[PDB]
Amino acid sequence: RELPCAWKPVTYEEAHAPHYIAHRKGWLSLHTGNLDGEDHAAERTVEDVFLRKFMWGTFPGCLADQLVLKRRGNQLEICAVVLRQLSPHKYYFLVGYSETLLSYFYKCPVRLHLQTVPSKVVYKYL
Amino acid sequence: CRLPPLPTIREIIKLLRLQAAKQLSQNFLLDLRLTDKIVRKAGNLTNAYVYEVGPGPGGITRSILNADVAELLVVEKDTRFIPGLQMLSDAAPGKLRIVHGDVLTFKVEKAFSESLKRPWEDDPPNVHIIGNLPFSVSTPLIIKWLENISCRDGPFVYGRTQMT
Amino acid sequence: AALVPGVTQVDNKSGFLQKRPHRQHPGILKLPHVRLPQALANGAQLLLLGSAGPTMENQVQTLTSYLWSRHLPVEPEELQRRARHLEKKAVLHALRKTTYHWQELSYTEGLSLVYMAARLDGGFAAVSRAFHEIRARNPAFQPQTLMDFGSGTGSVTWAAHSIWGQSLREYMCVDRSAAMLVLAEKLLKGGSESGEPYIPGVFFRQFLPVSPKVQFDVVVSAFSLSELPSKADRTEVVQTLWRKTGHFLVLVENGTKAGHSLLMDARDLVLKGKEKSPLDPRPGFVFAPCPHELPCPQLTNLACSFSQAYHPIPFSWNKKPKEEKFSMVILARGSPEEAHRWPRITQPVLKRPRHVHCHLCCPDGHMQHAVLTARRHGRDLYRCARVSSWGDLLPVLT
RNA sequence: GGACCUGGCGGUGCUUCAUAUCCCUCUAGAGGAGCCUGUUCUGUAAUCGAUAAACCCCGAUCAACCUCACCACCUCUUGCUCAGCCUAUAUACCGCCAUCUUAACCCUGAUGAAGGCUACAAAGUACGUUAGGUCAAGGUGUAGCCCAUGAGGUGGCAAGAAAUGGGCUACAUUUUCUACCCCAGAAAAUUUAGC
Ligand SMILES: C[S@@+](CC[C@H](N)C(=O)[O-])C[C@H]1O[C@@H](n2cnc3c(N)ncnc32)[C@H](O)[C@@H]1O
Ligand code: SF4
Ligand SMILES: [Mg+2]
Ligand SMILES: [Mg+2]
Ligand SMILES: [Mg+2]
Ligand SMILES: [Mg+2]
Repeated sequence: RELPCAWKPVTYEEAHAPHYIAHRKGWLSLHTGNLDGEDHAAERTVEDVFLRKFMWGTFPGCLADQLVLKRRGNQLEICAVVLRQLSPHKYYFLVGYSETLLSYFYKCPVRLHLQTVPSKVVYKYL
Repeated sequence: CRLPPLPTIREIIKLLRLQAAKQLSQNFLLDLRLTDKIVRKAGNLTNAYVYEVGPGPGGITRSILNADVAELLVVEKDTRFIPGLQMLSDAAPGKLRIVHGDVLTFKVEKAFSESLKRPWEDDPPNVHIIGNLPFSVSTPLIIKWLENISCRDGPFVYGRTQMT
Repeated sequence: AALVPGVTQVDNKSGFLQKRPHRQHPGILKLPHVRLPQALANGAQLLLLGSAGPTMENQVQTLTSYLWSRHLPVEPEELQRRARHLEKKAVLHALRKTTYHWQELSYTEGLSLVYMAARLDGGFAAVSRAFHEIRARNPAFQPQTLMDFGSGTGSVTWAAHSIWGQSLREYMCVDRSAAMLVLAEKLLKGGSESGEPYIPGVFFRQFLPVSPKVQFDVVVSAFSLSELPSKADRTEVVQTLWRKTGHFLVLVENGTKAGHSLLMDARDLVLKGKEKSPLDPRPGFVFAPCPHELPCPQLTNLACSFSQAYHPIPFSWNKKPKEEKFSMVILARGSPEEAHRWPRITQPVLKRPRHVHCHLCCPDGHMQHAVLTARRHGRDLYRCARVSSWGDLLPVLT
């Protein structure tokens, strides 16, 4: 009205700041590359970048949170948390498509472990 | 005429090197409207020889100068105001003659020209006196000038000079 | 478009091209790095001997950034429109956000010391450049009376002294802050409460005289109108200053969108005469930097500013030379001297191999981005543009 | 006109102390010489301007006949290839940095303006913003010139003086060299921290 008269939900990962990565949060990606003595950290990092952009472009508006990228031997598990807004048939079609495409792109047995949630799991409001 | 600004009370206090507002021992009329009124009541001063006494800060001086006076003779006793009156004189070239002296002793019969000296029976001789002095000095002055009128000497050698 | 390739040629009056090199062409208004008078710097450092530690550096940096990024106070109507839009799309909170909280700065003693230490040299540099404009283009001007609204530390007074001290006899300095007035007096007295003034004739007032009868040769307002709380206050102040202006009215603000908008409002106010029968009937024109009285071509999205480089007062934090970015407008009484007015370079000139980029505010009221080259524009005009710089004038005709 | 209430002086001083930040006091080092940079003045037709682009490879370096930039003259051009140019713009966006802005209930006064504490207790309890920088470890566009902002050639250009701001070297007798790693022999003014 007059000058004297005048005078956002966050999930757990969004709420907590980067200085909590080993105190309260964890690591979204888990691989042996960064351990002392291991190699190919850069290649694993670039792989993670492509996986994240690909998955966010292949499941638009479905992903509730960040992906979890696990790696055991040459396996590659994408644990994603998606919403129940898209039809399950489309979910199965996309799961098959993305698994096959990523296995042929990384020449390794990729796998996907979707977890549907009714809606965004809000932790606090910032 | 671009006359300099009228001193404020703070500037006056600094000028007297007094550093306070209680020990003035003097009152100033720093309102140019009242001084304009006084000079208006002094009569028509256009091309008149005015002998002004007790200028001080100079409200009367500026008011008289605004009127088309021919020459204005000023007599100041406090030398501390002479700088302000000198800047005022520089603003008005040739219309202000400052004299440091005491009005009870200053001799006016020699100040102005002799061509001004009009008979007693004719009209007042185009020479006017205006004054806002301390009240401790204006009454000796008026008594002295009344004696001068009775003797027709002093400021009244010019004729029947009017006083305000 | 004041540069048509192959048609426009350099303006040769007083036998220019023959009798003097290109680096000294008359539109060269560049001022070498400004260094404050030694008395002023000594006084500032003496006054700050009391407390100039690590806290003072932080305070100066904070105040400088706060003043630089301060916006104009938002007028009622803009708030009303924003409120309607938000309502169409709680509203009060959304207005607390996305609206600038403009607050009055109460200059007490401590904040006056901080402001002096943060802005004395910058203001001096900006005002000196603005005054050099008049001095360089009209060297026969000898002002005798100067008034400066919002005289904070006396930087305007010191710059006017440094330029026109052999003629100026009266420096009226208006400032509502008693602390600022006291600090200006101390600075003028060599940083000591008792002393003899360095500049004679300085009058200090706490209120702005409002009367058309008294009229000054130069009226100045530097970084002052941005302190006023409303557009109505700015309007009345500018009207008073113009009424009391005798020859030149010099308005200087920060080189931001806010400062440029303020100065363009003032320019329009002065150029569009509203008073029915003013005591002074002379018309007003824009002496600098605009070569025209038409609306600013650049007020739509951008701003317009000029830079003056200077040496800061020595401190624990001032080591390297600085740049002062400021917006200016000088309004002169009467009419333009001639019809051969020249474009103004309002942006840094970029020198590149065999061509020069210059952005010009032309006399027709439009901006021109000109890439001057010898083959297209003529060797003499190319040399003139090559030696020219930001804030200069380009001598071109037809 | 009478009575009463809240005010407003972000006011002014004076008294005592808590009086921590901030001050001083105090402690230990930092001016000369030789080079390199910042600003001014003077001077040239002109730049003592730069090397993902020279040379020197002990280190580093000046101007090099590298090359680009500048000044004075010239030449091409339908050409390199539907050619060619860090030319501009983040004052085009995006990235990155930085600037600033962001209650209720219950009592008392006659249910007036209004007020509510006593402990051996007397109504009190509950994101936007910016003519911002960055085109060097990053991108998507937009415009310029295209007989010249493209490509060449012939000469020049290689500055001078201070006062001050800053940087690098060596600077010793409580030193230096050898043997040892500590009982040997030979040589000769501001400023930076304080804790
Ligand atoms: C902060 S200074 C700006 C710099 C100053 N003009 C200079 O040249 O150094 C502006 C001053 O204007 C004063 N001011 C603001 N509004 C005023 C007003 N309405 N009348 C008189 N002075 C005013 C304030 O006291 C403020 O200190
Ligand atoms: S852009 Fe031109 S017209 Fe606008 S303020 Fe600047 S000089 Fe004046
Ligand atoms: Mg090239
Ligand atoms: Mg370039
Ligand atoms: Mg920018
Ligand atoms: Mg050279």
